[PDB]
Amino acid sequence: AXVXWXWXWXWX
Amino acid sequence: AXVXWXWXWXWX
Amino acid sequence: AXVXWXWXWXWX
Amino acid sequence: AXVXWXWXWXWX
Repeated sequence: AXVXWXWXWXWX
Repeated sequence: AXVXWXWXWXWX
Repeated sequence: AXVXWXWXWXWX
Repeated sequence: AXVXWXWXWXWX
């Protein structure tokens, strides 16, 4: 469901 | 390739 | 974007 | 896991 586990890299 | 566009949410 | 390269198997 | 729900379209 995209490319990676979340969005970008890290939170914030 | 995962779940989201990167890893987590945002950089850092 | 899903689970597999298309929808089902082949072109039926 | 790919691009679509299976491999192709249907069951051909």
